[PDB]
Amino acid sequence: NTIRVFLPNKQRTVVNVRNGMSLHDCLMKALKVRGLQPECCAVFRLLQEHKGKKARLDWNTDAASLIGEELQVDFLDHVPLTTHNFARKTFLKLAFCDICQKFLLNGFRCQTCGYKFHEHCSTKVPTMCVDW
Amino acid sequence: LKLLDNWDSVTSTFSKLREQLGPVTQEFWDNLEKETEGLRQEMSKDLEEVKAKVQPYLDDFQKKWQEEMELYRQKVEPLRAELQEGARQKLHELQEKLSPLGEEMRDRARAHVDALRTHLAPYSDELRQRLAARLEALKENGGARLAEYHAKATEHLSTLSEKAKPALEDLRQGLLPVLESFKVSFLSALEEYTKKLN
Amino acid sequence: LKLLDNWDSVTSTFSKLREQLGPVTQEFWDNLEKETEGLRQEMSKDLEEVKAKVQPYLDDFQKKWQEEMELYRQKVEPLRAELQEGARQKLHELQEKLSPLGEEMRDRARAHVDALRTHLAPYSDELRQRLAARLEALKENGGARLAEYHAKATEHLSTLSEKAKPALEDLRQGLLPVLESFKVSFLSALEEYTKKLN
Amino acid sequence: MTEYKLVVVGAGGVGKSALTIQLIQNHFVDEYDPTIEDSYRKQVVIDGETCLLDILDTAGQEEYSAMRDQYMRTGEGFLCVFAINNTKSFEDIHHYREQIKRVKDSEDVPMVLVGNKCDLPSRTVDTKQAQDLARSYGIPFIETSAKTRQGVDDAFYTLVREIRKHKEKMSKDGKKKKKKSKTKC
Ligand SMILES: CCCCCCCC/C=C\CCCCCCCC(=O)OC[C@H](COP(=O)(O)OCC[N+](C)(C)C)OC(=O)CCCCCCC/C=C\CCCCCCCC
Ligand SMILES: CCCCCCCC/C=C\CCCCCCCC(=O)OC[C@H](COP(=O)(O)OCC[N+](C)(C)C)OC(=O)CCCCCCC/C=C\CCCCCCCC
Ligand SMILES: CCCCCCCC/C=C\CCCCCCCC(=O)OC[C@H](COP(=O)(O)OCC[N+](C)(C)C)OC(=O)CCCCCCC/C=C\CCCCCCCC
Ligand SMILES: CCCCCCCC/C=C\CCCCCCCC(=O)OC[C@H](COP(=O)(O)OCC[N+](C)(C)C)OC(=O)CCCCCCC/C=C\CCCCCCCC
Ligand SMILES: CCCCCCCC/C=C\CCCCCCCC(=O)OC[C@H](COP(=O)(O)OCC[N+](C)(C)C)OC(=O)CCCCCCC/C=C\CCCCCCCC
Ligand SMILES: CCCCCCCC/C=C\CCCCCCCC(=O)OC[C@H](COP(=O)(O)OCC[N+](C)(C)C)OC(=O)CCCCCCC/C=C\CCCCCCCC
Ligand SMILES: CCCCCCCC/C=C\CCCCCCCC(=O)OC[C@H](COP(=O)(O)OCC[N+](C)(C)C)OC(=O)CCCCCCC/C=C\CCCCCCCC
Ligand SMILES: CCCCCCCC/C=C\CCCCCCCC(=O)OC[C@H](COP(=O)(O)OCC[N+](C)(C)C)OC(=O)CCCCCCC/C=C\CCCCCCCC
Ligand SMILES: CCCCCCCC/C=C\CCCCCCCC(=O)OC[C@H](COP(=O)(O)OCC[N+](C)(C)C)OC(=O)CCCCCCC/C=C\CCCCCCCC
Ligand SMILES: CCCCCCCC/C=C\CCCCCCCC(=O)OC[C@H](COP(=O)(O)OCC[N+](C)(C)C)OC(=O)CCCCCCC/C=C\CCCCCCCC
Ligand SMILES: CCCCCCCC/C=C\CCCCCCCC(=O)OC[C@H](COP(=O)(O)OC[C@H](N)C(=O)O)OC(=O)CCCCCCC/C=C\CCCCCCCC
Ligand SMILES: Nc1nc2c(ncn2[C@@H]2O[C@H](COP(=O)(O)OP(=O)(O)NP(=O)(O)O)[C@@H](O)[C@H]2O)c(=O)[nH]1
Ligand SMILES: [Zn+2]
Ligand SMILES: [Zn+2]
Repeated sequence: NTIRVFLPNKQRTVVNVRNGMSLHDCLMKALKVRGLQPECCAVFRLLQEHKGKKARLDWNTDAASLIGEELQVDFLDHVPLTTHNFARKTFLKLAFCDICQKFLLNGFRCQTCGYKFHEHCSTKVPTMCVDW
Repeated sequence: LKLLDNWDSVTSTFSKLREQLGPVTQEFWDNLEKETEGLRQEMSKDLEEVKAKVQPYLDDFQKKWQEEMELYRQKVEPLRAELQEGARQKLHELQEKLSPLGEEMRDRARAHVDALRTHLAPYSDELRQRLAARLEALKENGGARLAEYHAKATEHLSTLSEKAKPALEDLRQGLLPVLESFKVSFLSALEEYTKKLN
Repeated sequence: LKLLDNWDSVTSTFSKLREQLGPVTQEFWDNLEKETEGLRQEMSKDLEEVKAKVQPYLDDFQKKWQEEMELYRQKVEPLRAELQEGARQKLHELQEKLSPLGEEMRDRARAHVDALRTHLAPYSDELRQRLAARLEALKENGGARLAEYHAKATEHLSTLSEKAKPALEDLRQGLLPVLESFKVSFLSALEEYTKKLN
Repeated sequence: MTEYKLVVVGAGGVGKSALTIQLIQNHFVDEYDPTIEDSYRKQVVIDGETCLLDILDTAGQEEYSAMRDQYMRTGEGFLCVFAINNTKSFEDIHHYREQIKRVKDSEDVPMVLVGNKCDLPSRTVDTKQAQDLARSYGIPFIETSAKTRQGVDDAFYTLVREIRKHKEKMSKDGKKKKKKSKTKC
């Protein structure tokens, strides 16, 4: 009885459920290790014939009924999915830009992603730093 | 309904393709086995003969290569000697010029710079005088320009008030009812999108 | 419709702009006079001093040019003669190499090519037999694949028609009422939009 | 950005998941929780360039799995983590090593021996024992502990260093029977 537990971004933690463990029960384990709140979280099951929307389930749903299925938790509390973060700070070492042919001194960098770009490059790139 | 309807046909297509895939892989692998085995049989020819014939082939090349290296070694010595003796003279002639022409160029450089220095002495002072004359002119004229600029800016600011107060008020008084008119059309349009696309 | 009101406001700005332009250009022209005449006060002395400085500067530069020119005649010219000598020496050295080693390199090439004549050529003949057997197998398997492809084509064509018939029928019978529905949506959409944008 | 596939293996109770949690999440654990399929991701800028560490945790409590053989084959750097407070883990190292050899279809792969729980007074396995065994296999050995968190950061870096050398060595070798295999830069 294996359950595919997926977290935001691309984190996966397949745990071993037995006897009778609900979604909330399993998430209670990860919650302490991750150190977050289930308040802004929502449980979504595998996409079952859809154009592009996550079907929400319940917290009392048994994980045994989702054996082999991929269950992902997303931040449905105002704006879902992992968005790009705009933070300005130095880097660990002088590197090159991922947009222009120059060195990256003091620009912008994401927390979830972690891209390397200049201040101008912020809106110079039409692609998000989200990797699969 | 249409999605499920069409999906049903796609499913049958997948099934038929899968059913056909069986024989296909068997047939393909069957011919592939003739190709793999053929290459295996030929391996005792391609690789085997290339391994046996590579012996006299590489031997001939290696031997000739050794001869080439031997000849190169026997040539590099006298040639390097020629290069050394030649370089000794070639560099000697250069040195024989680097001393006199070098010293001469050095002394000439002194004169070159000396002439410039002697000329730059009055020029630098005059340049400062010129700069001072310009700076003073630009200071007096600049003061007049700035004073006038400030006046013009104040006048433009006064006329700007006609845009910040009357014009802005007019814009506000015009936008207010317009926004209401636009809101009505916007709201009704929202309904359309929830009527036709729903 | 209320554009006539906004037009008046736009006219007001333009009118006031002209009321600004007039006085502004008048004083700006006087400003330009201050600038032109002022700059001319600098430029007059500038130009006069330019000639008074460029003349001796040219003389000074000419002297340096002459100096360097004469120096190049006593340096570059002799150095060229010696460069030619060094070049002649090197050319001689090269000639004494390109002749023996030149024929030697060609001789080595002969030894290499002569080897290749018995290394590559005969091997190519063996490769002909190998490639013949390879292409033979490719033709044998190719012939089988031809039968497979043809058979698979028939099997694919039969399944194609098997699905195409009911698919096209259901598509037509599905799009029929759907197009009628679309007409209902379109008609109502157009009608309502004409009222919204009336 | 540079991508590095890191797969960790070890016996159930060697602190395999503890090292990862205390490294990426910087969190400490207490209750033992059998890990089946976990993976951490971080876009770190080592030496300046952006490097994405694709770490994959395995199940310490398991025999043979077809799925394991699959994803373990897509790995480059392997960490042989074991607890020095238990001789069982020391012996299991050989089994896990042989397993990887078959899966990777190679006798030489980027593997690093890591002795976890080295700060504990229950030192059953001595450093010289593992170091000598490692030296006779051509693998590096680093002492670490999820409790102290000392050397964990460099331990994972050490693996990357092995991977970089592996690819270089491979290009300078060509998978041939060469007695001399000592080259770098
Ligand atoms: C303009 C008015 C409508 C006109 C008609 C429709 C036009 C559609 C054209 C483009 C669509 C743009 C918007 C796409 C939104 C995708 C949302 C999505 O997220 O959907 C799920 C996938 C899979 O992940 P998830 O479901 O777990 O996340 C779900 C996260 N949430 C709930 C935000 C749903 O999101 C992901 O994959 C993340 C990566 C991006 C996935 C985009 C999927 C877009 C789906 C269809 C677009 C193409 C349709 C035509 C295809 C023709 C193929 C021949
Ligand atoms: C068959 C496949 C065809 C693919 C090409 C279709 C081309 C269609 C024609 C024009 C569009 C070209 C560009 C299409 C870009 C698709 C990007 C995409 O695939 O997105 C997929 C995601 C999936 O869900 P997610 O949860 O991963 O993303 C959540 C994003 N979040 C945070 C809003 C909600 O859904 C979203 O991104 C939702 C949208 C996010 C970005 C909104 C940007 C709004 C501003 C401007 C839009 C301008 C559009 C072009 C206008 C042209 C006018 C002439
Ligand atoms: C955004 C909307 C969609 C756009 C789609 C198109 C791409 C758009 C993105 C960029 C446009 C590029 C336009 C063309 C010019 C740029 C090409 C390029 O790509 O600029 C990047 C590459 C790779 O970055 P880098 O690290 O090299 O430069 C590092 C430079 N520094 C020292 C700062 C940090 O620069 C290099 O590649 C140069 C160095 C490597 C040269 C290798 C030459 C190999 C020659 C033959 C081998 C061919 C193999 C073919 C099969 C390959 C199978 C894998
Ligand atoms: C006759 C007329 C003559 C006109 C002459 C003057 C105009 C000439 C036009 C362009 C000048 C280009 C000059 C060279 C620019 C090199 C940029 C470059 O070398 O960049 C390299 C970086 C490398 O990054 P990496 O190695 O770390 O990653 C991996 C990179 N890789 C996948 C190669 C694996 O990658 C990147 O910078 C790209 C990062 C993503 C950028 C997305 C930008 C999206 C916006 C617009 C797209 C425009 C596409 C235009 C396509 C034109 C096709 C003909
Ligand atoms: C009208 C006003 C124009 C104003 C100027 C506009 C820009 C062009 C002006 C002059 C042309 C040359 C510009 C050179 C700029 C260099 C900037 C720079 O210091 O970069 C430094 C970085 C980082 O240090 P590092 O990597 O050297 O050392 C790494 C550590 N260590 C040394 C051990 C090596 O390295 C690098 O950026 C290496 C980057 C290599 C690729 C350069 C690609 C340049 C592309 C086009 C040429 C410029 C076209 C301009 C077109 C203007 C149209 C109006
Ligand atoms: C106004 C019009 C409508 C605008 C609507 C809004 C904008 C459009 C809407 C959405 C944006 C869609 C953009 C689609 C293309 C994105 C390209 C791209 O992905 O952008 C970023 C990449 C980053 O790459 P990464 O490796 O960092 O991450 C790789 C991460 N992953 C795994 C997942 C790939 O950029 C790269 O990959 C670098 C790739 C470099 C390829 C160089 C190829 C060179 C080949 C030929 C060049 C010949 C040049 C000849 C001389 C003239 C040149 C002009
Ligand atoms: C296979 C080689 C065939 C070669 C044939 C011969 C020619 C070869 C030429 C060049 C050689 C290219 C070799 C490329 C090798 C890598 C391919 C690859 O990397 O394969 C997987 C990636 C996605 O890997 P991943 O992210 O897990 O990264 C995993 C790695 N790690 C952790 C950084 C991010 O494939 C991608 O990246 C695809 C791009 C995904 C972009 C995702 C984000 C999109 C963002 C916005 C969408 C905007 C849409 C706008 C509307 C578009 C309408 C069409
Ligand atoms: C307004 C000009 C009117 C000219 C005609 C009337 C002239 C009247 C007489 C004199 C005029 C003097 C104007 C002096 C303007 C100085 C502007 C300036 O030196 O500013 C400097 C600041 C610097 O940074 P910061 O201190 O703001 O931030 C600091 C953030 N921290 C602290 C992190 C440090 O930056 C800024 O003030 C940002 C300023 C942005 C101004 C945007 C104006 C846009 C208006 C029109 C755009 C189109 C113009 C062309 C129209 C053609 C139509 C046919
Ligand atoms: C654009 C349209 C293309 C259409 C198809 C034909 C393209 C022809 C153009 C160029 C030839 C590309 C030939 C690619 C051959 C497979 C390369 C390959 O699959 O590399 C896989 C390895 C896998 O990972 P790794 O850990 O083993 O290597 C880590 C990096 N590493 C090498 C240095 C240790 O990644 C690597 O090698 C690192 C990446 C570089 C690998 C270079 C491999 C070069 C091998 C042969 C060169 C071509 C010889 C024949 C030329 C005939 C000319 C007529
Ligand atoms: C029955 C008849 C069968 C006939 C079959 C013919 C084809 C056979 C194919 C492969 C067999 C290769 C056998 C190689 C045997 C020698 C291997 C080797 O030992 O070789 C070593 C050298 C040097 O190695 P070293 O200097 O490290 O050591 C030097 C150590 N000491 C100083 C002793 C000098 O290395 C090398 O021979 C490597 C030479 C190849 C390098 C490829 C690099 C590819 C990289 C990028 C690809 C770019 C492609 C671009 C395409 C588009 C272009 C426009
Ligand atoms: C019935 C509607 C119901 C609601 C519908 C909502 C959705 C609407 C969306 C799409 C429907 C319309 C779809 C229209 C598709 C048009 C496709 C098309 O015609 O392509 C070609 C045209 C050609 O224009 P023209 O011939 O002017 O220019 C040709 C060009 N000079 C040449 O020949 O080289 O390109 C152009 O006209 C572009 C420039 C036009 C300039 C004049 C533009 C003139 C525009 C309006 C005229 C004034 C209207 C004033 C207000 C009236 C209502 C109060
Ligand atoms: N004192 C100390 N405790 C450790 C050390 N490493 C792990 N532990 C502890 O051992 C317990 C279990 O750790 P865990 O990583 O889950 O063990 P594991 O071998 O990875 N099990 P699995 O492979 O199933 O995930 C936790 O209390 C963890 O903190 C260590 O080096 N020192
Ligand atoms: Zn940049
Ligand atoms: Zn980002």
